[PDB]
This record gives sequence, structure tokens and C-alpha cells, in this order.
Amino acid sequence: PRKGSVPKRDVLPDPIHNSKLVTKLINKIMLDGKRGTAQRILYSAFDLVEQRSGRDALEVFEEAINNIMPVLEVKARRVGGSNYQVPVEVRPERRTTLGLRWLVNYARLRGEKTMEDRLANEILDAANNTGGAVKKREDTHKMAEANKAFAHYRW
Amino acid sequence: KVCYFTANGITHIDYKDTELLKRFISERGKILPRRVTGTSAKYQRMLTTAIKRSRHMALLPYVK
Amino acid sequence: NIENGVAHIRSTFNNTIVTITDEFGNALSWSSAGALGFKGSKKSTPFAAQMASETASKSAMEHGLKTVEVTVKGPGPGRESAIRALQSAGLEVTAIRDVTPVPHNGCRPPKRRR
RNA sequence: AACUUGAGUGCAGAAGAGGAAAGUGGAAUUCCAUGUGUAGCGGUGAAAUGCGCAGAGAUAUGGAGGAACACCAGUGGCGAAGGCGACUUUCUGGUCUGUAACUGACGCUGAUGUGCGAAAGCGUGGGGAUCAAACAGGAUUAGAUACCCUGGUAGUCCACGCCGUAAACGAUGAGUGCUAAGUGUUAGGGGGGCCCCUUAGUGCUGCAGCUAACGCAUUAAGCACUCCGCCUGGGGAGUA
Repeated sequence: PRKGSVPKRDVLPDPIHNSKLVTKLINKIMLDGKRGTAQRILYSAFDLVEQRSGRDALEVFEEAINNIMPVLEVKARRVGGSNYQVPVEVRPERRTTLGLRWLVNYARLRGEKTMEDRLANEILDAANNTGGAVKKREDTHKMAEANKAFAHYRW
Repeated sequence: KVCYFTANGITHIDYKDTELLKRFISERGKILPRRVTGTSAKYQRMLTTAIKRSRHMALLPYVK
Repeated sequence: NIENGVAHIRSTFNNTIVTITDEFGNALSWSSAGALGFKGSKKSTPFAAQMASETASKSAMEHGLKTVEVTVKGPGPGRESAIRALQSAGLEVTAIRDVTPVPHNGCRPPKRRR
């Protein structure tokens, strides 16, 4: 906000895979404070993508996250009757927040039977550069590509 | 600073004296302000007249 | 030719017309910021001028241009980016002269806005 | 009758976009003709009208025409005011400084009068580049006979006349003399590049004093004398 910066609340490493990224994915799946389900959703999908791909569950997840994380965002400026869409490079911390969010949202929007299979399906598709999660960043990059003429309007 | 027209005693600036005038025309032939050259008000006027006479007679450039 | 082809750059508050002609005033090619698909408020930007210059600069190399004189005519934002867009293409800029016309009066300037 | 200080004349100097006429230039705008040249140009907050593809914009050369004179250029200068900036020449007005050669009050103000008087406007005849009232569109708005954009006519220019109005303002009549200072700038003079003194302009602070206050203050809106113009609550009305 106006006064300086806000310290962020940190997470502890995952119980199984020992990854702070994995625990934050649970924090996104969780609805109404229900940790139990969210913890079961991920482990029923991490162990599931191992049967589909074959490689390590955390190894595919790390590959997939890289293919969802955006490199260049588009923040909005204003001169008047024209709104300046100024492309801004994404800071590393926001990239993980956006990549995890796009994994969950574009897994919920799909459907086969349940959430665990949808999450597992989206995880493998992201590592293969397919799915809505990677199509969101491709549009995020595209808008940053088009508006390079507004680069020097970065406040 | 010193006028060079009062210091050296020049009481008649000649438009044929192109060399003397080239000290006040800068890089374009643009007449230099008297604050920059430090000539008095009395001699800034007869120097401007001499410069403009030289420009017409093609002894000094209008622009450069 | 071989070299010595002057480049005239017209940087205004709108697009920057960059044209590359020989030493004797014969146009080889030209490329304005508006010919690159740029919309308004994109036309007068340093980024647009960057592509505007080099787009005409590549067309010059086909006639074998190794020397350019940059004659800039206009007070526009896309001036300096245009000149560095010529060296980035390897055109060996020699001189930077400004030729923005200055009337010794003798014309009634169009009324200003309100 | 007499006198010079007032006012003028003489002599020696000074500066000035003061005025009128005729010439001579350079930059720029527009248009025209070609060479090169290719798909845009231009404009906005975004647009679009609009100009282009029948070759526009750009660029180079040349030509035609009109208008105004960058830099110098400043609380700078001149003029009664309005106003006066390119250079040259010819006529021509005013002002300042010094001297004290001459006249010895020849002075001030000034109703009526008589002239000058920014822009806009009118008549006649020219000229017409640029910008343009009005007019056409294209937009914004709920509407937009407006601000924005694209063009565009009179006018803007010249010569004669007419008009005689402006926040034509320092919103401050003209003349004369007196009344603390400080510090500039313009044009001279006299003394010992510097200092001092001094004359006339033009500025900024600032005393006494004045004012309702703001403020003015040796360029008064202070202190005095002469003359002219003007005012007597607001509308109706600068209208009959």
C-alpha cells in the first residue's frame, strides 16, 4: 500500500515431497477452510500423474509449473481517453502465485469425474505445453508482445 | 565584462572589417547577445548595424 | 551505389517518416511509423521509430549503402531512438545535423488550441 | 522705466524601431514543373471528415507570387497620444547635455474651433502567399448552430477617401515650486579602469505625509498656487 511493504505469511515444506510450492497448491484447492480434502486432492493427483507420465511426481510438477508461470504481465496506465496497457515483467514471487492459480482454475473449469483426476489431467497437460493453464500465459505473453510500444510508460 | 569598443577606443565599427565582426556572430552568423559579449548598449547598436550591412554585402553569412 | 546516401528523419508528435536517399536527393526507400501497422499514440513512440528507421535501413543495404548522413527535420519524441536504430543496423552515421526550418518571421503561425 | 532665473534664440556636442517616399536583401509558407520514390499522409484523448494510389507524403532542383522581418532584443530607446523593429538613400519632426553669446516675462491653462487618432468596418481600383470571421462538414455531448479536427469566403496587404470608436489604462488632466533615503539602467557633462559630483529619462524598495483599505511616496495618490474637463443613489438607459 502507501506505507512501505507488507511482510508475507510463509508456508512450511510439504509433508511428503518437502516442497513449499506443493503446500501452497493445497492452500488454493482448499474451500471453506477444509484442509483435509485439499491435502487428499493433491496426493491423489501427484500419485496419479506418476502412473500417466512415469517420472517422479514432483519432477513433472516442477516442469509443469515452469510452463504456466508468466514472464511478462500487462499493467494498465492512463493518459486520458486512451488507457495505456503497459507491459511489465513479472517479479519472481508473483509468477509462482499466478502459475499455481492458473493450475487450479483451469483444472476446475475442465471435467471428467472428480477434482483429483482433473488436477492430474491438467498437471500432465501443462508439462506438455497444452491446456488452459498454458493457454492463459500464452495470452498473457501475447498482450505483452503487442504493446511493446508502451514499454517506456512503466511509471 | 569589458566592452572592447570602449577599452581599445574604437569609436566607429566598420562593416568592411569582417574579421572584427566574426567575434560576435557565433556559429550561425547569429548576433550574440551583449550579455555574452559584454559590449555596452551604445556599441551593440552600431555593431548590429555593421553586421547587417555585411550580411547584405555577402561578407557575413545570414545562416551557417 | 556504394555509400554516401543521406537519411532524412521527420520526427513529429505523430509518426516519424524516415527516408533514405542518395547524396544527390534521389529516394531509394522510405519507412514511416505509420507504414508498420502502428496505431495513433503508437506512431509517435521511441519503439515505433526504432523499427521505422531500420525497416528503411534494410532496404538501403540492397543498393549497397555504407554511409548515411542523418538530416533530422522536426521536434518529435522519436528522434534519438531513430538514429540509434541506424547504427544498430550498421549504417555508419557520420553527421547529425538538425534542419528544422526556422522562419525569419514572414508567416502567420496557425492559431493555437484552446 | 530697469533686470535676468521663467520662456525662447545663438554656439559646441549626444542618442534614438520619431514620420514620409523610393529602392535592395536573406530565411520561411504556399503553388507550379520535373527526377527519385511507394502505400500511406494528416489529426485526436480516441476518432473521423480530409488529401492519396489518376502516385499523395517525403526528398532534390528550378520557377511564380504575396506577406512579415529570426538572432540583435532589454522593466532598452523614440513619439502628444494612437503607435514605431531587415538594410540603404533622399526629405523631415521632436528631445537631451554643456555654454552663457542675445531678447528682457515675449509665460501657463485653455470653452468654442481645428487636426491626429489601434483594430474592426465601408467605397473605388489593384493584390491575394499565410491565417482566418462567416460556411461546409467530421467528432464530443442527452442535445453542441461551441470549445477539438479537416477545409474555407470577406478581411488580413497597397493607393486614395470615409469611419472617429477601444480595459484608446498609470483605470491617475496640464503647468510651476517644496518635502528622508537606498540601489539600478539609458543618454551626456566635470573632476580625482575605479571613485566622487551632476543633468534629463526609465525601474525596484522605502521615510515623513496622505488613504476606507489596498496602497502612493522627488516618475505622489504628500505639501502649495493657476486653468480646463467631469460627478451628485441603482435600474429604466446611453434608451427615447
